[PDB]
Amino acid sequence: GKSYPTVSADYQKAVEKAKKKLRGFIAEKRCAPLMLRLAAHSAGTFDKGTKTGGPFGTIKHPAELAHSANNGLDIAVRLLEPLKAEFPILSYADFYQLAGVVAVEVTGGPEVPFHPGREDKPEPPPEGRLPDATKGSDHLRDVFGKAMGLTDQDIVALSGGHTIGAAHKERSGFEGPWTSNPLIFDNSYFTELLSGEKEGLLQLPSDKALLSDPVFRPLVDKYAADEDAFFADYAEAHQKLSELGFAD
Amino acid sequence: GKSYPTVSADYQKAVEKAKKKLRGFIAEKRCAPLMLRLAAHSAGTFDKGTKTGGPFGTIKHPAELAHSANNGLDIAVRLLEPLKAEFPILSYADFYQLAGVVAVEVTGGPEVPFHPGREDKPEPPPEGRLPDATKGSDHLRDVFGKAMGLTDQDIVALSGGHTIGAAHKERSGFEGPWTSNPLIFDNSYFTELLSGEKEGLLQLPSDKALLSDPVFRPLVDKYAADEDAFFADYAEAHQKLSELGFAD
Ligand code: HEM
Ligand code: HEM
Ligand code: NA
Ligand code: NA
Ligand code: NA
Ligand code: NA
Repeated sequence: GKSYPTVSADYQKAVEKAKKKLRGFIAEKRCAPLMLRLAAHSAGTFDKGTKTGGPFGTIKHPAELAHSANNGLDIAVRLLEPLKAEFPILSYADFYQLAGVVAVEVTGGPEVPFHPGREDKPEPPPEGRLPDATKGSDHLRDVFGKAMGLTDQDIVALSGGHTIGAAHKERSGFEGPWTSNPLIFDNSYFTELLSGEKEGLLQLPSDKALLSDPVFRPLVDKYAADEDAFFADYAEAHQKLSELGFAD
Repeated sequence: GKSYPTVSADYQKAVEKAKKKLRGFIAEKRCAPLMLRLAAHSAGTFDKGTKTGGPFGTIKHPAELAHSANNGLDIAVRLLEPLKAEFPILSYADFYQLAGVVAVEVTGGPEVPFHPGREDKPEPPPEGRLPDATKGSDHLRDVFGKAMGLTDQDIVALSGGHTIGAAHKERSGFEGPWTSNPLIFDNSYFTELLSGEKEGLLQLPSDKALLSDPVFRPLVDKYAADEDAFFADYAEAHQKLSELGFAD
């Protein structure tokens, strides 16, 4: 359903150069998971019914960063400012989504297709649209389905983003990594979900909800058994997420 | 002059998966410069006149690792063994060259084209073919030109590989990084060469030789002024290096 806008040759040149610089920066700084979280929280405010929110640069606003669910994302925005300044032609919206795509790539994940042209919008969406870690499948469908317009498959695949990174007791309150290799993008999130609670690894109530839902569970099983299938569905879902409200 | 061999679909699938896994591993382990050094020392033993040496997996042999110029590369080989074992179909030769290509990519450098099909050869080349850091332009031409068959342009561009990493007093004896950002691949090696010896940054006699040679100096100037030109020439040179003796 996408009709991507035209951007100038200079814009495309900046996208390509920024992608390279983001690889080096994100790898060196060890901030891939934080950048993926930034991209997801930027995009995840989209409401399809009103066509409000989504990946339009508003997460840079102190007002949006102050949202409870966005604790710690001010670090991500600050980390990217010097590099963003080297690419003044790029929108913040494109830059943050490119950082999310790069975060997945540098940690060994699939290559998520990227299309430039998001415009920075003036007003942050209302607070409270982002997923709630303490709730289950009904709420996941409310957020990803009813608001964002993504599928049940997308929900499970995107939950696999937790294969990189960790929670922090000072941010959400939850604490620790989902996987034994929090800078490696693979299907281990699903493997860990299936094996039960191993010592030192995190499972949110929202992660656990995937195991007991009739639609989500077969997907968990599939991804645990078949990393290639996970990578394919993940790339599809991440692309859709990164493009909510954009190019239709 | 290259006619690349055919490899099976399964081989190509392993190349693509290994490339991803190498990105994640190399980024996490912070070993990009060591892996680039490994790939360069593997390839740099090629002698065009005899068609001996080159990137054919022999650097994995304890006998080749024992070469003075290869101090510390046993670490690189060890680091890669677990991942290599996940891709039994791949030659070590291809795996090490792919690691070098990935090292450049993850640090923000150009995308160096990669072609599979190098076969692992039984016998390491004689010791003493690798570049000597204490010598100058004549010796650089002996090694890169007379032996490897690379151009003067290739010599200067490849010297820019020192934009990542550092020397170690326990390995070569030289000590410290060439650049202020040793995990970032950019044209800073050349910028530093031109500005003089800044505190805490390394310049080998072989680096300094580039500044006073009539052919090498204009290239240093070009790369210092134009990072895009450096990236283009670097990608060309690295590809050629990685393919010495291979596919003609
Ligand atoms: C499915 C609903 C989701 C819930 C309930 C959820 C919740 C959370 C929570 C509570 C944290 C911990 C924040 C902290 O304390 O630092 C977190 C972190 C993270 N989230 Fe999710 N999230 C969801 C979806 C996503 C999606 C769609 C992505 C991207 C594909 C994503 C990527 C990440 C990453 C990479 C981290 C680690 C951040 C770091 O290491 O600093 N999450 N998420
Ligand atoms: C031009 C002739 C060259 C000379 C004289 C030379 C010499 C050296 C020396 C003495 C070291 C330090 C080893 C140590 O003590 O750890 C080193 C490291 C390194 N070399 Fe070169 N080299 C040359 C060419 C190359 C090429 C062609 C490449 C790849 C394009 C390369 C990539 C590297 C890298 C990335 C390191 C850092 C390794 C680390 O951080 O552990 N070098 N080189
Ligand atoms: Na955004
Ligand atoms: Na992981
Ligand atoms: Na090799
Ligand atoms: Na550097």
